[PDB]
Amino acid sequence: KDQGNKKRQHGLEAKKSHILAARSVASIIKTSLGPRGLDKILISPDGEITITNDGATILSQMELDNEIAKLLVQLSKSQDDEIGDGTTGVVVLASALLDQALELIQKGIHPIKIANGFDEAAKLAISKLEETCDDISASNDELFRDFLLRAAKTSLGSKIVSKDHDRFAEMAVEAVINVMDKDRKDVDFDLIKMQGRVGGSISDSKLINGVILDKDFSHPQMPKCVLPKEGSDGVKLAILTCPFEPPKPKTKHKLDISSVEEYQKLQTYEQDKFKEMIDDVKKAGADVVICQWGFDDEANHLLLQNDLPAVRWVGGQELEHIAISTNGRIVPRFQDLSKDKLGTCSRIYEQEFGTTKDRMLIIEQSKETKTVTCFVRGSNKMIVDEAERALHDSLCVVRNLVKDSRVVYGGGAAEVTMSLAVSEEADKQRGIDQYAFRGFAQALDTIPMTLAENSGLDPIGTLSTLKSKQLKEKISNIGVDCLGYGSNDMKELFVVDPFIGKKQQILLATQLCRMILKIDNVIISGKD
Amino acid sequence: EGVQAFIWQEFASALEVIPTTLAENAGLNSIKVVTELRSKHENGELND
Amino acid sequence: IVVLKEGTDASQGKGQIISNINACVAVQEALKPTLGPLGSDILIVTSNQKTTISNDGATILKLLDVVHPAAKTLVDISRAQDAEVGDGTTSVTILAGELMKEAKPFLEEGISSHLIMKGYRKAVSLAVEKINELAVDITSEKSSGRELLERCARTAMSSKLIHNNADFFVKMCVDAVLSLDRNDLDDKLIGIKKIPGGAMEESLFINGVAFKKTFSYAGFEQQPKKFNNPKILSLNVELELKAEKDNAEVRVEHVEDYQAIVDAEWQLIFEKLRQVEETGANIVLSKLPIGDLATQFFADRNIFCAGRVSADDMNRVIQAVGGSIQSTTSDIKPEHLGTCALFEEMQIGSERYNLFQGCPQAKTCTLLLRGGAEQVIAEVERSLHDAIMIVKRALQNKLIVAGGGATEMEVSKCLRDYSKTIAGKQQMIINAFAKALEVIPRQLCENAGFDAIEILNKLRLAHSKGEKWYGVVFETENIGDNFAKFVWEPALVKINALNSATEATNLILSVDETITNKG
Repeated sequence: KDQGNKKRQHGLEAKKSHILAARSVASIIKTSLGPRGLDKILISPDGEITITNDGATILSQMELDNEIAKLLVQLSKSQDDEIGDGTTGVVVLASALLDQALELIQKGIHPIKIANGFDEAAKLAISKLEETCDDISASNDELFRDFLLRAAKTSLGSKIVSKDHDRFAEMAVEAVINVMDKDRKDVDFDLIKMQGRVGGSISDSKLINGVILDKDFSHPQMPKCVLPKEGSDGVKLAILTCPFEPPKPKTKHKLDISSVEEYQKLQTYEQDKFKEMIDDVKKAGADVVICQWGFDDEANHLLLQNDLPAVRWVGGQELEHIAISTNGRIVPRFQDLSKDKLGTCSRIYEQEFGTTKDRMLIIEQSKETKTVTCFVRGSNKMIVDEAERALHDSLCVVRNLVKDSRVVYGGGAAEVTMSLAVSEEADKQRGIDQYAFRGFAQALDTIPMTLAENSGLDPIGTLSTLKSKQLKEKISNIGVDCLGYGSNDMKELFVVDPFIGKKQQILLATQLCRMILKIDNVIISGKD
Repeated sequence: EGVQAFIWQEFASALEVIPTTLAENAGLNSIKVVTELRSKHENGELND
Repeated sequence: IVVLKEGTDASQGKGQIISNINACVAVQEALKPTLGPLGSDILIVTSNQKTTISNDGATILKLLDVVHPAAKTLVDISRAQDAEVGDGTTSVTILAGELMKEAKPFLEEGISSHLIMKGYRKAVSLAVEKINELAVDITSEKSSGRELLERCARTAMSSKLIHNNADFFVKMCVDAVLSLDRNDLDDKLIGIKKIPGGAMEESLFINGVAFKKTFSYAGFEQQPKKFNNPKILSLNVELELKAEKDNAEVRVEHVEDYQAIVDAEWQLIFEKLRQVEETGANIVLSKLPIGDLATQFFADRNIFCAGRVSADDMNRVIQAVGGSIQSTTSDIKPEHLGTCALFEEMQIGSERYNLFQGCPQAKTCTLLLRGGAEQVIAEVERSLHDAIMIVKRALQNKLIVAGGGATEMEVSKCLRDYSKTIAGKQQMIINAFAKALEVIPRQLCENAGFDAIEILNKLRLAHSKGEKWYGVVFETENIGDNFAKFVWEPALVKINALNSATEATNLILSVDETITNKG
């Protein structure tokens, strides 16, 4: 169906069109590689206008009608949900591998042989990189923390967060540590939530081991802080899912007022009912009352008289988060409150940020919790978004470092070492596979060349100097001085990136190159 | 080091044109002949 | 007003059949990259901007939606082959396209479609006869009912811990699926369990179910441990005096109330256990532990019991005994009781194991592996799983022919030999059909990256002499005996694919002049 305007390609034409599309995609993010990447002005098809140098955002907002390019875009999007920091590098490496595959095909090598050779070369490069890794945790825990903080600050310094990058890195490290098991070393990003508001500056960012709920404790005169009572059993929080309203007959579920006398009598009876409910709450030992619905004026007044803060309009998921953080239980009604179900938190208090009318509250916990919120402040929505992205990058870096103590040095030094090893293997290797290995090494060489080009250095001279230094003099970690440094040899500059991150980048690039290479025909249906 | 290394590598790669042309004109597998010659040269010298 | 042809006219003569051939060749070229396990994927985009990448022939045919009236016949034939057979979907299309290509010169020379159809039918009949001759089905000819599968099983065990002892494990792998119903084989009936200690060759094969001993309460060494024709009772919960699961909190404020509750519980459990004696069950299995009282009662009635049986173990028991599991002891009835030919307790590794053996109604097999370490047992289990899958696939269809193009080469050679003794255009048609039959190996080699010319020449040279089992080896680019390497495909699948391709080719070529409406 829809034969009219149906796209089709031939083998000799498709094998070149795919590579041309790959090059076109690679040109999108070539300038964004490295800390010295260029900011691009993008307007999404939905009308979202922003300025950023992040490859992930560039590819997400930039859509296209080329199916081959859509493969790269989808791969980048999928990677963004994992680490996200190697998107530009992965795309560049995949483009280089595709160009090398095109060159091999022009020489008469079947695509399947090229894919197999690239897979073997990637395996060898990963093995060499692992062999050249340095174990930081097994050497010194203090150096491990220092490297974590240093990498976090290096990642943060490329964004607006540079103002409070120290606090941001501390918050990221603490958040990663709090939501992970030391032995298991598995970290779920779902355990760390991102929140923020427009206004103020990033200096007000705070790390919370619980939920905020963005509530003002109902009446403005309620206590703004509940202490643990000098080492008592924490602070008891009542979790409720019903409004604080007086019981009414089931016949009508409404109360009728005829005149002033009935008004006053009904008000007195409602006040008595509210007093009974508040006494029931107090007997349970609860200090702060949380309800899924709102509170009546009499309820708020009497709670103020009893100094019992009231939290109103809390969603079911928010109540579940409160229970998880405080290890409590959800109590249906006020009369069902009991000391065995009230949650136990370190403290609950109101935190004010500038003149924001939200007047949000903070619930803190001392033990490990499955809900951690990173609150971010900023004078503009774009500033808050950039700060949240920087926090995400720092969290990913810390997660990768804790997952595997083995780390690698950035600036392309690992790429240069892998390229040298692959070239040596290709020289040793016999058969057609030698060309594939050499092409893989040349593709690996692209990353340092691109970094040198983006940093304002002569790429031809820079790549050759790095390779010569790492080959003839000694094996070390020498990369592209993208940032202001007094010398090369990042080993002394302490530019470190996770080993598993680089391994994942290489694997994703190889898989994407194989995926694009193993597709020979493209069919696009027409439009009505 | 420098541009000289790149140019020398390109010159070395280009030098293999003659054997490639000979293999193509002889009806032999172009890529396989070059690999066979390279493998054989690892043991012999100006013999194969 | 209404025009059936939408104002579009069509020509008459050989032009129509030539255009149909061109369309069919276009479809064949479109589906060519997907042939074989190494076939390339095709990116197809629907009108709703949905993109799908896959080399599955059925998916490609469904998403292509060919509009040409003639090629649609081949598309429908391939879809029917996939729906009814499920194997060779792409092969039928490739063969049909190759036959259409071969028919083009015959039509250009003035040969009528009837002659081509008759020649193709004769060649297909000869090919079916050759397939039947080549079809392999051995019961006791130089083999046995299990050896034919043990030979295939041994291949999966190469370079493994059981490679030297594969002769013993292949028998267990074959029995894991041969002793059960062959109409429905699945991996859930080949459960394997590990027992530390002992030699690997000492592994025990159980036709029923096996589980570890879990009883450590009073009454041990009193209940019978062996039965000749026991009846098996399966339970979930509510067997012990103090229920571990689905229990309730009981609070007592007076000693008299406590004594009354204890007496009531004792009477209830006594009645529930007397139900077991009345129904006549010999082995009682439950997911919960058994207390002193229940086990003592069972021992006093010569009844064996064992608790703490996991859900998977209970399902295995249900399948082995052919009975049913009861939720609670209050509803025990003889209708849910199973029957087994032998129950015995094993002393493997100085650890007690309870199992059922020799049950004629068993629908699952259990393997108890032995070894000096758990890692060795895990490797043995992996090798056993691989061999069991291989033998299961072989047993699903024991009528097989040499794969890797060997069958196609033999059919082509036989067709050429027959044509050499046949006069008339029948010779040309048979030769064309035989040549077209070689497309499948050619395209498989091309998709695999091998040198098509050299591999095909070597295959022709080898297959023309000696054995007819020579075929293309995909592990290494060369020609070898696929039958010896256990590379095969079903004979019925090949016959069905050939028939479908012939039917499609004849239907498309059956018409030389046609007036087709547009729509």
